[PDB]
Amino acid sequence: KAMHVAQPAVVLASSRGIASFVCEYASPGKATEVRVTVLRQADSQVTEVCAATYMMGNELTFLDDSICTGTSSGNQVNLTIQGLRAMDTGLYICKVELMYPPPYYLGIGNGTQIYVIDP
Amino acid sequence: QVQLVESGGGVVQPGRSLRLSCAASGFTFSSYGMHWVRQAPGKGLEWVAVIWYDGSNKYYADSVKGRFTISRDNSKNTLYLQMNSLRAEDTAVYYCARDPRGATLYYYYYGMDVWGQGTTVTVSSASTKGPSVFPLAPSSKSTSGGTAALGCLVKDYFPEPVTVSWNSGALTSGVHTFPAVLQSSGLYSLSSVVTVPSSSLGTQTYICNVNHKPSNTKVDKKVEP
Amino acid sequence: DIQMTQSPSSLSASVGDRVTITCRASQSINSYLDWYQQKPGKAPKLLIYAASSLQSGVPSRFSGSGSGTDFTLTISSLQPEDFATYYCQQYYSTPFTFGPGTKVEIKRTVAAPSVFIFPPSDEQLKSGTASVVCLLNNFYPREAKVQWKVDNALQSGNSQESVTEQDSKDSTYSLSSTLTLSKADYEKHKVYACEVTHQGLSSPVTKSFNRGE
Repeated sequence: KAMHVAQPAVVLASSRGIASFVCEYASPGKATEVRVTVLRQADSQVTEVCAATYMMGNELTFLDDSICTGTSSGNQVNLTIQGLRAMDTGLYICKVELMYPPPYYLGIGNGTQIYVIDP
Repeated sequence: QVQLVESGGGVVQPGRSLRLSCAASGFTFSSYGMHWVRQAPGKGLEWVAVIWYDGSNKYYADSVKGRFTISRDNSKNTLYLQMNSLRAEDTAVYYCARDPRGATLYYYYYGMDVWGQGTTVTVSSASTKGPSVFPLAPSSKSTSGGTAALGCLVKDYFPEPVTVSWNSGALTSGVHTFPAVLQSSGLYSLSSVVTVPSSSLGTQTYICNVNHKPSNTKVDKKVEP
Repeated sequence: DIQMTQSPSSLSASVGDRVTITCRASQSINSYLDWYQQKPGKAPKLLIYAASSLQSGVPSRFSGSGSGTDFTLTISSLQPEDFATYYCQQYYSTPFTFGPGTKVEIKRTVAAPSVFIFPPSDEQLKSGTASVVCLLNNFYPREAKVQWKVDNALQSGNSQESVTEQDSKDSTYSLSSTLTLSKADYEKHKVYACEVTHQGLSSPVTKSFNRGE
């Protein structure tokens, strides 16, 4: 089967505006370069929340004052997003792309609905 | 009024090189992935290459790997395709097309939503040649139930295209102008036919108007019994 | 690479028909599939993306479904503007391969061709070459066989065919076949015949002429 990217269906941000979720994926070959992108979908519009490239055998790292922080044990990432406000409520999609060596592969996550309230 | 305009196409000798350009206007070019796709005469679509919005990554069809290079200059709203070591089988219309790649409207919106008009690349050693225009005379063996067939054979020209009209455009119904064929000589040939009332021969004059612009060639041929 | 296949190669339909065509990938591509429409002389147009989402401005009679390896495009009620060729394309993994396309053409009753033959003109003959042209006019369906015979000998490797796009007024096709010979070869023989096979004919029809008669 094709690359599969899975993430929880719903996450609630803490009262401090911090939300965490795992993005885990089943990869085809041995890519040496992987792009991980977090997109927010709402209101027929999409924006990039954060993105990072990882290479070698390193942990996905977001650089530098990003609102996103990550880990990674193999082909998965625990993402943490800070500074969220009520207006940031929406669908957060993890996109994973195998970039190098070719061929390219695309993996789009099912999406995590993040709910945020202003304390 | 999104626009993609290709240029650079033409005749090129086998083994040689060509650069195609695709100029964009009416949208944020630097936000879109761009592709080249080609289509050989009478054949289906074949994907050639893609380049990321910021030029950071590119991928290629296995048939062009090692010979073609895709690039872009976002400061000039322009996409390029450098084609080296060209072969007869690279003959095709080349299209450029944009792709939002999930960066607008929806995160899953991937697809070539706007295409250029195409530019034609003809890989051949042939030299420019105007056509010979021969009559296809109506007769006993081209008449049927009060209708007669007649036409013009437009033979041995290069490159494409030629255009054909009958009686300076006055005669249009019953006209069939066929797609050119490429002969083993490397020159093109086609025919144009029209069926007319068998009555009309000898009283109505029929003339095929043939035009080959790359030759600067204009021909009128009266076709008679 | 990922091989995309499409069925059928061609289908004949009428206005108002529900039409469904299929696309298959040689390995799973999840839902990462586009459908395109193309008409002769024109650039392709995106119809469907992510297997089932409708491109803006595309009529709602168009729908798509599938995920994994098998996909369908459906037109709930075929309209005159929908007669075209349809291509699928995967974008899961590079190269981003197209299917071979499915042509949707207009259905009509079977019509045998009107068959005409044209000897070479004397003008062409004066420069050393002879073209014989056989015309198959206004027939349906498109499939036809044209065999050249010279003094009853089957010809091979010296003829080429051309076929028009389906006519929009009467839904027919026409076909031209051209036999090319040296002048010397043309004069060494007498009887030039075009033999035609087609669904509309109960047995092959021969149109012929005798050189110099």
